[PDB]
Amino acid sequence: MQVILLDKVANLGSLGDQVNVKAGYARNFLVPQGKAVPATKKNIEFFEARRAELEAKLAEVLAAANARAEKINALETVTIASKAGDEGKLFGSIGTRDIADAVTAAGVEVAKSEVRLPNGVLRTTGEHEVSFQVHSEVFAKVIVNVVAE
Amino acid sequence: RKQVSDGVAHIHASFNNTIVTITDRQGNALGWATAGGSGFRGSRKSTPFAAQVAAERCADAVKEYGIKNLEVMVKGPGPGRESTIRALNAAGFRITNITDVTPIPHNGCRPPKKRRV
Amino acid sequence: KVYTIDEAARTAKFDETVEVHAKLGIDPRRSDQNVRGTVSLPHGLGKQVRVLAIAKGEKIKEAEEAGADYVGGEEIIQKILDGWMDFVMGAVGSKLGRILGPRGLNPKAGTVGFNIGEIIREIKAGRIEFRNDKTGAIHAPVGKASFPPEKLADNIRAFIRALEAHKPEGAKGTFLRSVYVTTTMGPSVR
Amino acid sequence: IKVRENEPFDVALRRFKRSCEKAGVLAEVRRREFYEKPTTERKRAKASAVK
Amino acid sequence: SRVCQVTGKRPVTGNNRSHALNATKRRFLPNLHSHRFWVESEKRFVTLRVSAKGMRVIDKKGIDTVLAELRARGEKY
RNA sequence: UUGAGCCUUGAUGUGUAGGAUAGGUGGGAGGCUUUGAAGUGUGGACGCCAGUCUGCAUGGAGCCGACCUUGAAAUACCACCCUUUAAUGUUUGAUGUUCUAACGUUGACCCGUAAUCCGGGUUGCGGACAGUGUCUGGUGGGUAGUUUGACUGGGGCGGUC
RNA sequence: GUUUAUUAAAAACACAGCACUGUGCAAACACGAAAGUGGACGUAUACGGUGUGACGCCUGCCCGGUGCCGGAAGGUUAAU
Ligand SMILES: [Mg+2]
Ligand SMILES: [Mg+2]
Ligand SMILES: [Mg+2]
Ligand SMILES: [Mg+2]
Ligand SMILES: [Mg+2]
Ligand SMILES: [Mg+2]
Ligand SMILES: [Mg+2]
Ligand SMILES: [Mg+2]
Repeated sequence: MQVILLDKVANLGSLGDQVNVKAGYARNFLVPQGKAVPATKKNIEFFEARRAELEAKLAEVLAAANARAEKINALETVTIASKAGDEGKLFGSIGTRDIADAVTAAGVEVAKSEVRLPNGVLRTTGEHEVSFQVHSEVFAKVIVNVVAE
Repeated sequence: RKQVSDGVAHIHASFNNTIVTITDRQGNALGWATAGGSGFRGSRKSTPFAAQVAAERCADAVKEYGIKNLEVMVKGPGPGRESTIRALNAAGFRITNITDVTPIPHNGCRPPKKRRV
Repeated sequence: KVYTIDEAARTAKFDETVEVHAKLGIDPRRSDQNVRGTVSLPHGLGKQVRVLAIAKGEKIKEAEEAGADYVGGEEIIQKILDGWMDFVMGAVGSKLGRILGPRGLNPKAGTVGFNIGEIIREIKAGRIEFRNDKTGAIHAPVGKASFPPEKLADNIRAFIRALEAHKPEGAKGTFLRSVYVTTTMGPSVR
Repeated sequence: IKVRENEPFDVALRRFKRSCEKAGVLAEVRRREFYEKPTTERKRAKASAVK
Repeated sequence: SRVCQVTGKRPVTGNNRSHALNATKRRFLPNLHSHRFWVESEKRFVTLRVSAKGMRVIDKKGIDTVLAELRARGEKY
């Protein structure tokens, strides 16, 4: 038969292709342990609706889990009111829920665990930098400036 | 194909004919030759000569794994029992250690009868 | 390629040394290996011969200019008969055989002509172009082909030299053209 | 039976073979059984070997 | 009795025509085989005595529609 | 990955007048190898142990052709390759190796069940074999239906048609 | 011992014994389109088929033919 697959399936499958398999394999193994299904045409278009949706649509929505950072370099500077000891060296210090909570709390809304201040993370005043995370490949840089007020 | 260099030349010398077999240490047959195989039949093959010329042929057949030094195991009576080890020394051979392996029952099987000739 | 990459000879000095060595069927029954008369090959090629025909004492002043360089004489029928290192070709027809001037005892040279009115006729071109190719051992067609002077222009033989496919034996598959020599080797298909 | 015979000499040097096997116990076993007739045979190996 | 529960195929009679055209009444049995089928919609194996053609029908219509026919004519399975 | 179709990358031959182990005819009066050779020395090796070959190598700078014979002349070079072999393939089955999940279980167990049937379940053992359907070659007096002539000084034999 | 109830009681059949030969058990084999069942609640010191016929002394030669058994390379050879 033809049959269209479900899971990845070894030396033939893919995850949602239209392979062609010996019926002995389809009945008796694949379809029963629902790893595939009869290509009843009714189905093959059940799959064409499933060829437009999740893919074409929700990847220009991860073009929004990405263009969040088109507003990461268009400000590129938050200040933290953290002072300085005996020579312009932070009396404060700012981490991730300091650089995600002092990022969210404006027009820059990020998820608190989306702010990589590799440690410096942090131990002095003035300008620093950080690695802001929204996508797996597209993060983005800013500039942070712990203001000694 | 394959290679050795350290070997063993087995010989089966027996009144009617003598047979040379050349194998490695772990006796896995590298090359053989027989007194009949060469020519001579009848008396002919049952001769030290005919055994020399088998001992020889055998070299041009086991030189095909470039053997250098090899022990010698001598079984049975009859010619070719020593004339073979001569044609071997010469053939182009370091000839390591010689041993005689002719079997000797502590009197077991009744041997054949007769030979009212 | 679809025909041949006639650009298949890019060192000897003059790669004309090419041959027509095609394939034919088998002898499962009754068939033979023959060639017609001087197969010319639709291509000037560029071959000036020394064609040897057996005319007489009149065909020496016009039976020698027509793609050749001479003709055997009347005194030299057996007065050229005293050596093996001394001596196309020919043998006139109608009612004339030539075993008294080519017979018993290892060379082939049949095609010359047969005219009862001329030695060089008003329209008779086609002799001195290409050789023969009868029976051999495992097939036939051996001879010559194009040259180092053409391009795909000596592939005039490709459509009227490979097209010499006359009835194949029976249990066979005659069809495969090949040539070349003095550089590499090969052939396309049929 | 066995000969090492290390370095210098391509001579066989196996005269040990004429010290036991070979036509020894091998001409012996080669043929006619015997059975009691060796008795007679060895009664000449001593009817001689007396002098 | 040698019947395919899908198609109804059962033995039919006919002839064995020899080379001399002698007819001898024979039968043609169907290619029956009892076979266990996974019904997903029943978390259960339903085994049908089926002809090979039978199977091919089940592979196309689908065991649910097919059992659904048996059910619809009290052919209990 | 074994026995067959077949196709690129290569071998190869003691009939006489003879420098000498001529496959049949064909291109043929100069290619080439310093992209580093003739044969000395051992390597795989076909074997009529008569001789051939080269990846490699020690090598290190020319050999020859119509020459005079022979029904057929160049190991000068090239190939369509026959005497018959040999090295990958292509897939394809094929012999093959497992697997388990169809299928067998006339092992064990559980439930319906106070049941040597049957069904379902669990397990163990097999396993795409076995078995069965259709088709098909062989075998098949086991069964079956028949045939096995007429003339004839009765019939049969013989003979005849 | 058996047998032709009703023209044959026998030298015929059986018989212990013997030999071949099949059968590893879901046995061969047999009754059964089949399920099921005999064989057997047995298991090769068993079970089936075949012949011979206590016992004593013995049972030679022949494998061309016909049967059967084994064989795998060739040849021939079905559906496909
Ligand atoms: Mg009958
Ligand atoms: Mg009558
Ligand atoms: Mg009585
Ligand atoms: Mg009575
Ligand atoms: Mg009476
Ligand atoms: Mg019995
Ligand atoms: Mg009797
Ligand atoms: Mg007898």
